[PDB]
Amino acid sequence: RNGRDSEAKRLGVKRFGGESVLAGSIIVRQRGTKFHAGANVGCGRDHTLFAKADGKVKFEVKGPKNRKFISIEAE
Amino acid sequence: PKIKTVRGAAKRFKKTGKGGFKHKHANLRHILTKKATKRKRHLRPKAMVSKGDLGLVIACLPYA
Amino acid sequence: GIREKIKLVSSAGTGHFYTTTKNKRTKPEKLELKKFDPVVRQHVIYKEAK
Amino acid sequence: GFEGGQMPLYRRLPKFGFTSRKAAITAEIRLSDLAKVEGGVVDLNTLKAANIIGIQIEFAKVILAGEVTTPVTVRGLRVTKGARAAIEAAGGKIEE
RNA sequence: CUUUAAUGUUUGAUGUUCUAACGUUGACCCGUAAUCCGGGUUGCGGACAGUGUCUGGUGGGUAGUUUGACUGGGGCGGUCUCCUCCUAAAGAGUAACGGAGGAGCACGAAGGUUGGCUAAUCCUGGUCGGACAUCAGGAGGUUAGUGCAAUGGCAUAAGCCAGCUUGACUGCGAGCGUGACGGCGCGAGCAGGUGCGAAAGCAGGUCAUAGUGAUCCGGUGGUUCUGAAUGGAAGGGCCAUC
RNA sequence: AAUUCCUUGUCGGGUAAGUUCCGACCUGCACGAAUGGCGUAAUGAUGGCCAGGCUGUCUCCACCCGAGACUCAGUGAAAUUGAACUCGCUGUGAAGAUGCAGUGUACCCGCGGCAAGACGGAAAGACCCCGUGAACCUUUACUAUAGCUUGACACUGAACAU
RNA sequence: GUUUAUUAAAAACACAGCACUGUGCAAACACGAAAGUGGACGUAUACGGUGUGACGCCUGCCCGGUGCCGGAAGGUUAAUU
RNA sequence: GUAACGGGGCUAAACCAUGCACCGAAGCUGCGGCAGCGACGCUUAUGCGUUGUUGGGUAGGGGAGCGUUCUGUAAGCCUG
RNA sequence: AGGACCGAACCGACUAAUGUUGAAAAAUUAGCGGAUGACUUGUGGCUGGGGGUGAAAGGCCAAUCAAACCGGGAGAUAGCU
RNA sequence: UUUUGUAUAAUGGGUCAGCGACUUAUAUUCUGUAGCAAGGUUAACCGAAUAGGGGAGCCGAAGGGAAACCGAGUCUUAACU
RNA sequence: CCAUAGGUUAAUGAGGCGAACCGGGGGAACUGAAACAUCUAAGUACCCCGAGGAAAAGAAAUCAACCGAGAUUCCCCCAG
Ligand SMILES: [Mg+2]
Ligand SMILES: [Mg+2]
Ligand SMILES: [Mg+2]
Ligand SMILES: [Mg+2]
Ligand SMILES: [Mg+2]
Ligand SMILES: [Mg+2]
Ligand SMILES: [Mg+2]
Ligand SMILES: [Mg+2]
Ligand SMILES: [Mg+2]
Ligand SMILES: [Mg+2]
Ligand SMILES: [Mg+2]
Ligand SMILES: [Mg+2]
Ligand SMILES: [Mg+2]
Ligand SMILES: [Mg+2]
Ligand SMILES: [Mg+2]
Ligand SMILES: [Mg+2]
Ligand SMILES: [Mg+2]
Ligand SMILES: [Mg+2]
Ligand SMILES: [Mg+2]
Ligand SMILES: [Mg+2]
Ligand SMILES: [Mg+2]
Ligand SMILES: [Mg+2]
Ligand SMILES: [Mg+2]
Ligand SMILES: [Mg+2]
Ligand SMILES: [Mg+2]
Ligand SMILES: [Mg+2]
Ligand SMILES: [Mg+2]
Ligand SMILES: [Mg+2]
Ligand SMILES: [Mg+2]
Ligand SMILES: [Mg+2]
Ligand SMILES: [Mg+2]
Ligand SMILES: [Mg+2]
Ligand SMILES: [Mg+2]
Ligand SMILES: [Mg+2]
Ligand SMILES: [Mg+2]
Ligand SMILES: [Mg+2]
Ligand SMILES: [Mg+2]
Ligand SMILES: [Mg+2]
Ligand SMILES: [Mg+2]
Ligand SMILES: [Mg+2]
Ligand SMILES: [Mg+2]
Ligand SMILES: [Mg+2]
Ligand SMILES: [Mg+2]
Ligand SMILES: [Mg+2]
Ligand SMILES: [Mg+2]
Ligand SMILES: [Mg+2]
Ligand SMILES: [Mg+2]
Ligand SMILES: [Mg+2]
Ligand SMILES: [Mg+2]
Ligand SMILES: [Mg+2]
Ligand SMILES: [Mg+2]
Ligand SMILES: [Mg+2]
Ligand SMILES: [Mg+2]
Ligand SMILES: [Mg+2]
Ligand SMILES: [Mg+2]
Ligand SMILES: [Mg+2]
Ligand SMILES: [Mg+2]
Repeated sequence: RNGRDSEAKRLGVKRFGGESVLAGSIIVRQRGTKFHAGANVGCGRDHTLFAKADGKVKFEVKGPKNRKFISIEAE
Repeated sequence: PKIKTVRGAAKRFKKTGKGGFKHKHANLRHILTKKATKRKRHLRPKAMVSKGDLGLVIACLPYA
Repeated sequence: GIREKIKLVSSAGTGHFYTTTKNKRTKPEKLELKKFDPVVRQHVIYKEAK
Repeated sequence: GFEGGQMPLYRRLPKFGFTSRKAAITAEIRLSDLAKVEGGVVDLNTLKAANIIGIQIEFAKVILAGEVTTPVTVRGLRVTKGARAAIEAAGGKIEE
């Protein structure tokens, strides 16, 4: 009664801090907004964060909830 | 004697200019209505055979 | 499952149709929606629900 | 093509297209070939005499491959734009 | 030309009768000093029977074969695809007949957009009122809610309400991701046309992650691409869908 | 019970002692009426049990007569066999050692005997599994099919009546 | 009486008897693409098949299933047209 | 069959600490030698006074060779 | 009279021992069964391989049988050793 | 030899000698090497026969497109940043 | 009754053997498809009839494509 499992989704961070990404580059695969989208980051339908601009991945904590945000700083 | 082309492969692939092979995509024959428009559109153009499979195709298509 | 496949048919005489699904036991009326027809290239009323 | 019993690629993928019987009786001609005929004229039939095109080719087309350095008359053939200009730039007389 | 009686008359069924086909493993004659054969005469049946071609049924009488894999041996049982958590050793991935639960959908609104709202639970008091309906305040602060498992998310709400609507658009797609491959997924932006909104803008389906099936063979509609002399057509291709 | 799992069922007989046997009981796991049921004289190289007689079957062997075995002469095989200067023990180790380790014992070579070991010889295990092996066999497995059967047409015609 | 020649002789096979069923003769049935041949130079007190298996007392209920026999208004139904 | 230090035997030849010496391998070094892969000055179809490093190996891949019979070279060369 | 009785030839083969590179690819020794019958035996003949024949054991069909032997397809195929 | 692993009490071999297993043909591709080179090369056949002739053909110098068709561009789309 | 079957004789010819090739009449399965039935193997093997030095085939009721070719057979291409 206990022999089933789902194929693993390969979620998580694909581009880490300071990593130079081109526009379109997926940054995080996630279930929900564990990370939220910041400057030049789009949040897709599956809530994956992707880059809208070429530049450098920047993780940051912001706001009154101390939520985790990702932005691209143009180098 | 002459190698016999695998006739079924001759009907699914065509040799490109730099020796590659173009093929029609799978999953667009039927059951089209549950599939997103976007998925169907990317399946409409011919893709190229990947590296792992060019050996199989070339083996099957010697006179290509 | 229960829900059945239908074709939404363009009133522009093009022959273009969309495809979708409908529950027939509930909402037994004809699904009429404005949709883009790519032969005349305008939004157009589509009509059918089987 | 046997992949261990997995549905192999040649059958996993769909068939496409048809074969046109016209393509087999249709040949491209390079500008380099227009000098290989005897007499300056380039008809479908004098191209066969020069072994440029097959004996069963009914339709012939001159394309912009190579160069023509000669006044050449092309008759009953088709000519690309780029090819039409290279012929005309050398004393060319294309005749439909 | 509407209608409607008849027969030479065409073929339909049934019934009766016939004989000339056909049969005869009845008698008799000859070939022939032959229980075969044939012919002959005769009787008996007789358009039957019987055989051929076609056809439905029956048909282990006979034939060719199939009758799965995983598996702390095999078999019985259970399992086989997909989703969630744990195992999983703080990137991903990671096995067992390891531990635990779900899916094989639903929705023309439960989708898009504009505008608006914010729970559970307990406390106090109050008509029928119970320990719990509805009302008011208070404390509470999401301990709720999410069309359905679990996880991660969710107040700028993704949760509740209403108005207008069809972006559940078509063609494309920088670039990424994930896969041995097949493939799957994310995607700004462009063109065209639309909806919402005063506007910025948002909208290429639904909070997301399951809700599925390659190719072949066909079917349907579209498309004068092809069309075996030629014009067509058939069929094929291409597009959409089954 | 040629059928009974439980089961050496219960009781009784027979024996000093009887899982068998006989008889009866019924609680027939799971008899039963021509795939016969119940009996049944006779018959049986049939199965089971009892007794008399008999005996080396046995207690428990002993002796004897002969054919071999042993010795001489003559003839003269065989299976097997990687090579062998081929010991015990304890341990180790593809996990049960003549061959490794340690130790102990042992002068070299025969002959007659015995069979504990050489996982001895013999047969590419016959059980068990596997192979998308095989063969026969079964059937309301699949697909066919001889045969049987149905009808249409042909061989096959004439009339009469409705 | 028979049997596994060469590990089984038996409770197995057979058996007389019994029954069921088929068979009207160019018999059923069987060997045979066929002709023919057996059955049988027999003819239902016969022949073939099946089962039981001397003899004795007997052989009970069940025809829903499967077959077999029969019946036939209706429905379904092939080639053909 | 001692058979629970491998044995002999050991009261250290045991154990703990504190040290200095030795033994100990196909490891390292030393001498001589072969080969592979590089990189180097003269100079060159390069090979070296040179230099550096490598060189266990199944499946398996790569490279270079030995020998055998026959054909040509060969009516030649060796050989009673 | 008798598929009657005892018992030799004859036909068979229940037990035991021997032998198991045997004297023998199934026998020998002692015993055992049938022994006027459904007996046994000689000569010749017929039946042929999915076929025969079978008082039925899948028994036998030239020391070979759940499909004989010989030749051929044929170097079947062998994801195995 | 086979294996995770064999002195293994796992397999094979009594010994010697002799024989005994990646071939051949045709296609195709890659490498090396040679020839010619935007051209290369001929097949059958003829025969002045390993010559020479034979260029029928094959490959290559252009691709894109399902195809018509277009062509250094083409396809896609009404049209492409 | 005619006749016909049937009878006797004469003359002519055949009969059987043989390697392959040839034409015709019948016709497998293993195998391959990684199972198997369509399909494959293959009109192969095999059986049978008949012929000849070769046999068969053969002088368009053929192709072609609006230009034309001009019986059959065999070879190389077309083309896997
Ligand atoms: Mg389609
Ligand atoms: Mg030519
Ligand atoms: Mg069968
Ligand atoms: Mg078969
Ligand atoms: Mg299995
Ligand atoms: Mg992880
Ligand atoms: Mg980790
Ligand atoms: Mg737009
Ligand atoms: Mg959801
Ligand atoms: Mg069409
Ligand atoms: Mg036509
Ligand atoms: Mg036409
Ligand atoms: Mg006693
Ligand atoms: Mg006793
Ligand atoms: Mg019974
Ligand atoms: Mg008795
Ligand atoms: Mg002697
Ligand atoms: Mg010997
Ligand atoms: Mg020792
Ligand atoms: Mg001795
Ligand atoms: Mg042994
Ligand atoms: Mg074995
Ligand atoms: Mg056999
Ligand atoms: Mg008897
Ligand atoms: Mg026996
Ligand atoms: Mg016996
Ligand atoms: Mg009986
Ligand atoms: Mg009885
Ligand atoms: Mg009936
Ligand atoms: Mg002791
Ligand atoms: Mg010390
Ligand atoms: Mg040393
Ligand atoms: Mg060293
Ligand atoms: Mg040195
Ligand atoms: Mg080495
Ligand atoms: Mg080393
Ligand atoms: Mg007697
Ligand atoms: Mg007697
Ligand atoms: Mg005698
Ligand atoms: Mg004797
Ligand atoms: Mg005797
Ligand atoms: Mg007697
Ligand atoms: Mg049996
Ligand atoms: Mg025999
Ligand atoms: Mg032969
Ligand atoms: Mg073989
Ligand atoms: Mg063969
Ligand atoms: Mg092993
Ligand atoms: Mg092992
Ligand atoms: Mg070892
Ligand atoms: Mg040994
Ligand atoms: Mg062994
Ligand atoms: Mg050994
Ligand atoms: Mg051996
Ligand atoms: Mg077959
Ligand atoms: Mg097969
Ligand atoms: Mg076939």
